[PDB]
Amino acid sequence: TLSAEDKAAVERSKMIDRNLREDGEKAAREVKLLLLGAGESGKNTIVKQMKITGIVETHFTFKDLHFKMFDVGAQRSERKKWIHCFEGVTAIIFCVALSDYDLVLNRMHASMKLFDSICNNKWFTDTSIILFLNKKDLFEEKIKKSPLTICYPEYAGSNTYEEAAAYIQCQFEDLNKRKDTKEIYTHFTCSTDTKNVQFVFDAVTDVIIKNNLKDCGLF
Amino acid sequence: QLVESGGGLVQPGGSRKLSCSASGFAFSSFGMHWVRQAPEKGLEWVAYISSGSGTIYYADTVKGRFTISRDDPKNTLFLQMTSLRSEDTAMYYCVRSIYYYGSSPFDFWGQGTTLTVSSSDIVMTQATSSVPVTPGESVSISCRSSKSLLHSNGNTYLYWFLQRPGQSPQLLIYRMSNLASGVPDRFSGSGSGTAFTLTISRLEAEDVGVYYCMQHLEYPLTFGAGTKLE
Amino acid sequence: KVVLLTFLSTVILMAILGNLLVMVAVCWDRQLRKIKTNYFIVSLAFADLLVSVLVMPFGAIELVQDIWIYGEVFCLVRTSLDVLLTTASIFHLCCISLDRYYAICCQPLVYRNKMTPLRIALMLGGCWVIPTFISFLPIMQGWNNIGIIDLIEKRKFNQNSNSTYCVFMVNKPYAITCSVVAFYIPFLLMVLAYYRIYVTAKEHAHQITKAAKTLCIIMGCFCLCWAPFFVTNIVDPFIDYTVPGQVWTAFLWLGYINSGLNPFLYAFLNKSFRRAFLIILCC
Amino acid sequence: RKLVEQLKMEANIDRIKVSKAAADLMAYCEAHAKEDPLLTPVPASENPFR
Amino acid sequence: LRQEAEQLKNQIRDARKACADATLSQITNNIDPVGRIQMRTRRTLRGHLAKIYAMHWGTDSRLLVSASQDGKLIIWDSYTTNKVHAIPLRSSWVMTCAYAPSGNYVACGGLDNICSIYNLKTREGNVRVSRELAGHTGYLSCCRFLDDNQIVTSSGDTTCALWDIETGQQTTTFTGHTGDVMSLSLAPDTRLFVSGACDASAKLWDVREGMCRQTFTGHESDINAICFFPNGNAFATGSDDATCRLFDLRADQELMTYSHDNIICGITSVSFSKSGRLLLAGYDDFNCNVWDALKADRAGVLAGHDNRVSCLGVTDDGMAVATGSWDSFLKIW
Ligand SMILES: NCCc1c[nH]c2ccc(O)cc12
Repeated sequence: TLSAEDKAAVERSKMIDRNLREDGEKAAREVKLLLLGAGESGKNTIVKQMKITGIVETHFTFKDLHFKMFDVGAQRSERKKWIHCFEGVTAIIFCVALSDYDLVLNRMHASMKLFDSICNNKWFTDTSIILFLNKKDLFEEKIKKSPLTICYPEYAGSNTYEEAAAYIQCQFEDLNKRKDTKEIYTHFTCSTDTKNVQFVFDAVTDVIIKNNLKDCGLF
Repeated sequence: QLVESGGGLVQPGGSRKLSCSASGFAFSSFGMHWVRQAPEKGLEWVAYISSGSGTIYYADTVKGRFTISRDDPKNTLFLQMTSLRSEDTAMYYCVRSIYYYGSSPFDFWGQGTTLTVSSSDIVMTQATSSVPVTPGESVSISCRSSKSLLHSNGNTYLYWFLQRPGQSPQLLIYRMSNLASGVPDRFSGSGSGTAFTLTISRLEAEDVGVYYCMQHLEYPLTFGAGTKLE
Repeated sequence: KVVLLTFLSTVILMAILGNLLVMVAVCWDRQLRKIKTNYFIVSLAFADLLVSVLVMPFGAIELVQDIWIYGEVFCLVRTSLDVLLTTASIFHLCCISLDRYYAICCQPLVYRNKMTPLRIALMLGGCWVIPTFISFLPIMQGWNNIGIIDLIEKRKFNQNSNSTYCVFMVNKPYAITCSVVAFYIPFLLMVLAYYRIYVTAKEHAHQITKAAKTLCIIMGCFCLCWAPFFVTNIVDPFIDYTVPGQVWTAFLWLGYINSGLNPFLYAFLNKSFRRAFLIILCC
Repeated sequence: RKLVEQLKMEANIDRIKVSKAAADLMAYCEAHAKEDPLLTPVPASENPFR
Repeated sequence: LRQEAEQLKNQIRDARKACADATLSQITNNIDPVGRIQMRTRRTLRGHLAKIYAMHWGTDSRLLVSASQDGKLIIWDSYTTNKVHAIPLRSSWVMTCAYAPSGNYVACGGLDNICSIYNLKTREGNVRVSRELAGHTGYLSCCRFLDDNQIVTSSGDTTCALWDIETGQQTTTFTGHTGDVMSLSLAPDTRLFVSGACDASAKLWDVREGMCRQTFTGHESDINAICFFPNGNAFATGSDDATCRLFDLRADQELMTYSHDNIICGITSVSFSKSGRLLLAGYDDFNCNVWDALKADRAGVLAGHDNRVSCLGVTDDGMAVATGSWDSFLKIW
């Protein structure tokens, strides 16, 4: 039979269990997002805009839903040894700069390689990806005097923005080798105060609803 | 630190409200005990309340009469007294406690509050009521109990306390082998079941006082008669 | 002819095998055991297996021997067990629909955690206790026979039949109350829940078909299985019990096949459950 | 730049024959085999886990 | 001054080949084999929600600490399955934890490069950060205590550092690894420690001298786990190649390779029994394997996990083995 001190220890353990359960209940209510992109892809711009030497955590809420983002760019270390920590993220936010198609690290090719390596990763088969095309205005300004062919040899079209950006996004989406299991929510980063977070919220709500439907077997 | 308040003269059969304020520590995680000392006798357990108010116990001599409650948000502990009797004349202590592996319960004792009214427990004995001592001499104190305090898990549930003149008791040794934090290495403790002793090496200033033994195998908590060193 | 008897036996064999496969698949696959919703399917398939091994073989005996050798008490026990298990299966379907509704519309973010043991226990215990109050308490006391005792007495030993046979005639109050409790209220609840599911799926696919097909298949199966029996049950007390016995048996069995179909609708058509099915098949 | 010095330092260290290392390793393993409760299970009384 | 390195490496290889008179398998061919070692889960510890990545045993062999992505460290009483403390971490991305030899302090860290030292014996009762060591450019990989004041750490910067807690600054910065350092192990005497990195090499370091004494190779991929023999003369390493390798410092040569044709998964944790006969390595195929360090033959399988065996530890007395997994559960065998 337990002694008085043992009974007190058991009571303390049960109180700790209750506190842990409450904290977990709080933890499950808030979405987890992973932010990725090249060094100059504009991660700072988007993270600063949405906010109404290691991992950086940003907390914000939109329409009564808790959002937190994990910025892993500062980690100049091999990815495969720590990327698995983010297996439970609801979605991955990916930033690519359109203006980098004529800047040498070919940075567009590097971004495409990173996208291929992250989206096809075995740890992210089921997680969706939200893709942001940054600096659309600069691409508008510079495309008309610099043909896209300098980056993509097999391009077949005019230099106007409306189809150049379409070809870029198509190339980004075509890299998905698991189209059946995951989807690529592409969007263009226009200067704003609410539209970016609105799109992110729409994407995350749609993704969670699809995940629930799949779990229940209806999808 | 802990400071008590709410004492004073009370007529028999009335009600008085005692309270004390905790500060400087996580009062929420710590258990609380109330211990009272008669004007010319030893310590006696009164009541106990666990963390989160999940467990409350009272001594048979105050069952029903006394009520103990907690309020974490203001870090205050409460004790309600009703229908006072002459036997209740005593000065009360607040005692701090935490229970976990390696913990040291009854570590801190409050300054105490004085209340004056107009006028199957484990028995422990300390026959050596008083001992004359000289500075620099090594002295030993003995204790005895009815029920063996050596639980099947290997822990011997006995505590040693020292009360200096005009000062609150201080935890000295807990579980018969562990010195409390801040206790000089001079003190030591050892003993088999149903028999325990405490030794002091080269006794020196501010060591004179009454040494109290306490058992914690099962409630109610019983204190000894005390051993006075002079 | 023997052709029908073998058809029954085939149905019972298929239903028992499917239910047992579902049981073993859920018990074996740890990946299924960790999901709260999967427990409901386990109870549904267990109720279906009970229907399979305690009901349809007795009906196979009834349609051939034409003599209730087991006596009056065992006929009452048979009716009570059949009603209890049927209503249990119906309630299991309804509670699965409500669980899907809750998960997909109310608290999608914290659905898994909010499934505390208490709530799932409440639902599951309801699925088995609510049927008792309609299957055993009123049937055993004979409350369904008051007001129609003459008809039951005539039918039991009609001039047309010298051999005894089981009859489960139901009176106005029991008929209406039990039918409403067992089929109509659950059917309305399922319809509303699945309509809201479809509305949510259509709305949140917007902001820029498979669920439609699944829900249509499930609801069509449920209706084709159970709707005729209950409409026949409600109408007959108003038309002086004139439906022929053959139609009654056909509808009662049409309800029976629902037990063998449920494993396909709710277990075989789930992407997670087919993994356990394949694992069991490979063994 | 500084790799050559590290290699030079590592080259000069003394090394013993693998046979001596194996013999010492086996001797140490055998000597403490009597006091390993995982190598040889202990009765329930001595085991703190019951 | 850029060509002689290969010649020196060839000389080192020749010297290492000269001492290869015999292999451990040939010498140990005559020993009594251990036999099947069946182990059963005596306790299973629950209370963690997210993945568990690290655990360590206290010197008392009764209290253990475990880290998870809940952002909380739980001090476990193995004997009674009770929880002693619940430390809320500042950053939830923890990857390593350690228990001080005196039991007064607990350390942890991960993708957040700061290493936090927690004081358990606080007069106020609640646990609080004693210090927050910083200076590593990359993520923190492993942490181990030398005493109440000195802690050795490894990170993705390809460097291992010795920290003086009292002053809160690096006392030494071990450098030389070409890849991310994955694990650390302290020798019984605390004089030396050995680190494994993604460069498929294991290096032996001197805590007081501050330079690499020896480097070992033979793995074809990243070394994810490493541990000393309790005598301090040899150490084992685990890699993604499903191969455990035993290295001796005095011989400076690889001794045995513990692998089986049916094993293709990587290795995440490695530990030794007190006598050293039993080698326990946590594989990624949902179970842990028991290897005889002297026979190289498999002796048992501790298959009781569902997601991934992430951490593994043996009590200092050898009484029980603690295995953590991404199930959020800890099992004591
Ligand atoms: N064989 C199905 C018996 C049954 C189930 N529910 C019922 C409701 C009313 C009724 O008359 C009969 C029933």
